[PDB]
Amino acid sequence: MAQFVYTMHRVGKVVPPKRHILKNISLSFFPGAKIGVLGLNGAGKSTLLRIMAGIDKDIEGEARPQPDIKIGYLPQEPQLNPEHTVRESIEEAVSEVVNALKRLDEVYALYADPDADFDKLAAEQGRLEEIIQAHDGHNLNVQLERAADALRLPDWDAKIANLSGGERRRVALCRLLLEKPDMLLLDQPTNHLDAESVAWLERFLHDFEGTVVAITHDRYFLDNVAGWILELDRGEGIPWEGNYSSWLEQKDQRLAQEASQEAARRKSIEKELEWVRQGTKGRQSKGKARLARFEELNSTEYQKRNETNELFIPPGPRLGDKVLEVSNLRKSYGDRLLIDSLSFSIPKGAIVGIIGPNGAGKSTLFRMISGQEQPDSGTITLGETVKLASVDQFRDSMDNSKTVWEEVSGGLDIMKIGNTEMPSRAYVGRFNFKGVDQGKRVGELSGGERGRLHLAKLLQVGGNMLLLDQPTNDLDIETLRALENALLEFPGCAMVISHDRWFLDRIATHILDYQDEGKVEFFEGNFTEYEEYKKRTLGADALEPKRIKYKR
Amino acid sequence: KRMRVIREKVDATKQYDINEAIALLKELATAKFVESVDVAVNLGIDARKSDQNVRGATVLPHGTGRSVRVAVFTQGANAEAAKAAGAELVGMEDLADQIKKGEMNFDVVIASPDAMRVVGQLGQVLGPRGLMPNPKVGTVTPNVAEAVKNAKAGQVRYRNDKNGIIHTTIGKVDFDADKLKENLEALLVALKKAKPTQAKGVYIKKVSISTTMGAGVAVD
Amino acid sequence: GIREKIKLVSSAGTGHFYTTTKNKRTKPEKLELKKFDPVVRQHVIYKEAK
RNA sequence: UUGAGCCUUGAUGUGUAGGAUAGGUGGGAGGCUUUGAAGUGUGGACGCCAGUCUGCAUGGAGCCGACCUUGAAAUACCACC
Ligand SMILES: Nc1ncnc2c1ncn2[C@@H]1O[C@H](COP(=O)(O)OP(=O)(O)OP(=O)(O)O)[C@@H](O)[C@H]1O
Ligand SMILES: Nc1ncnc2c1ncn2[C@@H]1O[C@H](COP(=O)(O)OP(=O)(O)OP(=O)(O)O)[C@@H](O)[C@H]1O
Ligand code: NA
Ligand code: NA
Repeated sequence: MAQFVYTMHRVGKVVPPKRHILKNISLSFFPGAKIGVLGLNGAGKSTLLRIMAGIDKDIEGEARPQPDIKIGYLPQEPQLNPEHTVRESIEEAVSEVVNALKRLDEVYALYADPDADFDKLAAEQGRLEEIIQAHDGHNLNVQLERAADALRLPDWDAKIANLSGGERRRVALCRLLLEKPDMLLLDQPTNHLDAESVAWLERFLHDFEGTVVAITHDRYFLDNVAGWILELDRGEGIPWEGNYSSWLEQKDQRLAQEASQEAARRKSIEKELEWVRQGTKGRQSKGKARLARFEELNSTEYQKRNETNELFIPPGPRLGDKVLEVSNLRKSYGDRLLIDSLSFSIPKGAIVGIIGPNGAGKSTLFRMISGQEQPDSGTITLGETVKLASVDQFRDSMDNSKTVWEEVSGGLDIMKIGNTEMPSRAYVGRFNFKGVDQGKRVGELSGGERGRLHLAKLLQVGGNMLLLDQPTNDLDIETLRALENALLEFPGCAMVISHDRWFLDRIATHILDYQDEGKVEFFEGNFTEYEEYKKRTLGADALEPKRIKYKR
Repeated sequence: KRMRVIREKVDATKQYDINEAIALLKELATAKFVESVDVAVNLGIDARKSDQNVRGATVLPHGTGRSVRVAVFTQGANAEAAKAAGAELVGMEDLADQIKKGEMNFDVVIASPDAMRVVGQLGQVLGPRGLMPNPKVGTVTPNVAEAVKNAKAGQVRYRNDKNGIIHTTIGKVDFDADKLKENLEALLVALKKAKPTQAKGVYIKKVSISTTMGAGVAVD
Repeated sequence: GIREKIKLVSSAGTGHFYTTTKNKRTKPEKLELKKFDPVVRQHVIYKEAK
């Protein structure tokens, strides 16, 4: 509290044209502080974290850490090379000690042979001693084993490309945490993680010693890990002390006050306009000073914007009473099997929430359902009146080299969505992408806008069978409620995979819960009465965690 | 009991000098043991930085008071030299693995000037315990018979802690205080010669003089 | 005026730079061209910077 | 009545396996208690809940080292924490 671990004095940032993502930000973070970073999508939280981590440099103002603290930055989406396995990916982050052991082999060669035995070896071994002493050195195997067991990492020899999403994010988290930092900046740490891993992560962060700055959209995780909240409304960060519940009321009151002040400013502007339009009435003044003071009163106002509250899911073709029936489904990859002895039939106008632990067959189910894999048993019969639209976890297919118009529309001013046709500009603007925004490069974009454009790109086939694979990844709560509304008037059928119990509680009509040993429970109803069914077939047990450690 | 007595007997809130309490420490012969010396050294220096780690050896006129055993686990004639000049046991390169697995104990590190078919276990077997002969510290040298000085000088491994703490023996208290002085000067000389380039504040912070069950009086 | 001024630093290690403009909206990529460096009298690749 | 220090003094630190809450190298072997037990009650804080730490009592004395079945070893003062 006496000193600070990071400081920023009047840090501004300008994007193309003239928009101030950040301006006049003067904040200092003390050691032992945990800070949440709330705000709308597009506010600039990721930009601020990049500036804090040092990758972003072209700014205005001062930004400074203390002169030796170790910084660990986790971005919006990590980049991994698919060729590596888990062991190779981890050894890429602990390469230096492995290199030191290889140099031990080299030195043992030079010392077993009388050439270069002492003349060019003693001064060279300074680093060889230093790396092994500073790090764990020969303790690397056991420390890595303990870390993998504590994170529940996948097997050491699994290909990254064949790894799932949650496992991929866990591998990225391990690579981050091996290089023990003191400053810890995380951009949506709980993105593809399940409840168990989220609980472990929040407990670890609460028990942490250094300082943490986390971009969050989960109120519960924020309230369980953070001490205070940065806001970043529009170029202005508002450090608020307290919890989420009070900050919500503070934000609503602030918005109401700004609305009132804007209305008063409009009143004054129109009154002074009605004065300006008057005459002179003789050889009198008309008041050049008043004229200048009126012209100064056009300081412009930034509309809150983003604030998505409506989404467009196009209508599909008329759907019959045989939608999807699977009978005796079975799948395995080698010895480990995902699904076995699974069967169900889906009626009309249903939303099916699919839940389970990380890496359990949820995405493989969709790959089967839409012609991409092959079950070990078979008999996944679709209907004859079914048109399928799919949305997957990773936004990798599209290229980061096209504007939003050229990507979604394909360069055509008319867009025939299913049956009818709509102008491409209007269709893309229905997803909160106005005329100015329709020129932005996809690589020059935010995470939430990336997800929105993914949805708008793949929902244009007009089919009445939605297969959504975690579409609530990096969407703010306003767009989340927009999707919650838009998913209820859509007359077709939807199957949504999501780890957000609160999101699925609103819209789920059927449940697909995964369990151990390849059990895929099918239940009819929402979570509220699913809990009652469980309490009818009740089993009581509360010993959930282990919560061990990372290192000794 | 007498531990509670020495609690009040030592008042380390007050600063002494380099030899102001040697008599008061010799007054701690009441404890039933041979009461070896385990002086502790703390400096003003960072130790997390990788480059500032210190490792080496030194000598003292009276010896450490312990029998340093540096077995000749080498090839050639270093084992023969040690067998008459201070070799705990002779181990050929075709038997070093067995000689380590069975009885690898030794007061000092192993000896291998040129017969170095393996550094030892490749996995901290020969380097984890600190048995790797590092010429940069002083373990390696071109003198075959010079390894006798390892047992004839009480050369000590300059182990480094995560907070730069050095614990070393000074020729157990059987040697008089006027003999402890000529070891104190030597250890300070070696400590200055082991100074890192990156320094700040005061180059030495605090030294604690004590015995095994004794109390740590400040040096200042 | 939507184009902002940018400078093409010299990668030859010397301090020398040209100055041009670039629409950071349509082209967010980093420019690089082989231009002339009078300090070294050789053609070296210049990369953009603030 | 309180905050921030700053010196001490205690108290704490539970991956898989081994005796089992099992921090960094000591220096090293036995110190320790009987100034009254290993145990049985007895109030508190922690807990990952098996326990250690402790006020506590008519009563009251051998526990741990010693042997490593481990990546690391035996809650054995003081260590500059
Ligand atoms: N070259 C650019 N042209 C236009 N806008 C840009 C450009 N570069 C960045 N931006 C804007 O910067 C804003 C900051 O987004 P950023 O990636 O920092 O994440 P964010 O606003 O915190 O949200 P999230 O990561 O949750 O989506 C984005 O809304 C984006 O539109
Ligand atoms: N082609 C493949 N080869 C080998 N293993 C595979 C292959 N496809 C999938 N797997 C394995 O099956 C699982 C696939 O992940 P899955 O789609 O079940 O994700 P999930 O963990 O259920 O969900 P989430 O996407 O939310 O992380 C992983 O365990 C992965 O190792
Ligand atoms: Na980011
Ligand atoms: Na998946």
